[PDB]
Amino acid sequence: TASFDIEANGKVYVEKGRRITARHIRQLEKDDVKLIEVPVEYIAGKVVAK
Amino acid sequence: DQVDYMDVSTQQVVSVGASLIPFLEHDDANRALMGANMQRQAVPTLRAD
Amino acid sequence: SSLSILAIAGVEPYQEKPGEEYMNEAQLAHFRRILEAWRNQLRDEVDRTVTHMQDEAANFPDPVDRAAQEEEFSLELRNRDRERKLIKKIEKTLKKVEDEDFGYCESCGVEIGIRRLEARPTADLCIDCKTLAEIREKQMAG
Ligand SMILES: Nc1nc2c(ncn2[C@@H]2O[C@H](COP(=O)(O)OP(=O)(O)O)[C@@H](OP(=O)(O)OP(=O)(O)O)[C@H]2O)c(=O)[nH]1
Ligand SMILES: [Zn+2]
Repeated sequence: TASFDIEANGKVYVEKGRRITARHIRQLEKDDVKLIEVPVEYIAGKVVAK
Repeated sequence: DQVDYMDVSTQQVVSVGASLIPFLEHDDANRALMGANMQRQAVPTLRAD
Repeated sequence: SSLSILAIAGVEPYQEKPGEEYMNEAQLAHFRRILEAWRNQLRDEVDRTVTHMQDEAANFPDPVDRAAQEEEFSLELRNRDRERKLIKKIEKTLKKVEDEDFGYCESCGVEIGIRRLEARPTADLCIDCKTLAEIREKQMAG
């Protein structure tokens, strides 16, 4: 589930709070989406790999 | 256009003892089982026919 | 064809009208009828089954035919157990319909297709959530 608006190139791909479906994945791949903005709080949850 | 192999012959599913019973195709499995088990216990008669 | 779940009742596939809202009185009545018919049939089938089991049961002198007569009963009882498990699911679906909270996915608020509900009227989730849950299930099970 998106914890923030998943957007790129001025386009919101997934509205905040929507579950990401196969259609969402197909749209992101079709649009050559390779970089998205994230908040620091989302990464703070994560475990560093090195 | 997908079958890689095929059974060599129909008889390969069953052993020799069970293979000797005729018309296995119409017999319940349990009675086939007992048929083979008891059939192997037959005693030779005076004149085999 | 007299073999589906719409066939059990004398109902024919619905037809959502152009500007028809999703869940209206008529659709709710339709699905309630479907579920009630399904249930009552299953219960009558259980009654048949039980009468059969009560009539047949006897003491056989041969150990290789007591197994014969108790190997079809095991399958029959299996089917009956499964349908008994499904009667609780039908009851719950009748509770969602009576409460007027029927037709939407339980995971995400998206509404479940009408044709899917006519396919499996007990559907609780949308196809996507259903598939993901099925994966999680098979993985926690196997
Ligand atoms: N006759 C019949 N029974 C149904 C039907 N739909 C569901 N059931 C039974 O109801 C039980 C509950 O199913 P669920 O755990 O809710 O899984 P589900 O969401 O896919 O329906 C199942 O038992 P189960 O233990 O999961 O089945 P199984 O694992 O022994 O195969 C299933 O056998 C149906 O359409 N017809
Ligand atoms: Zn869903």
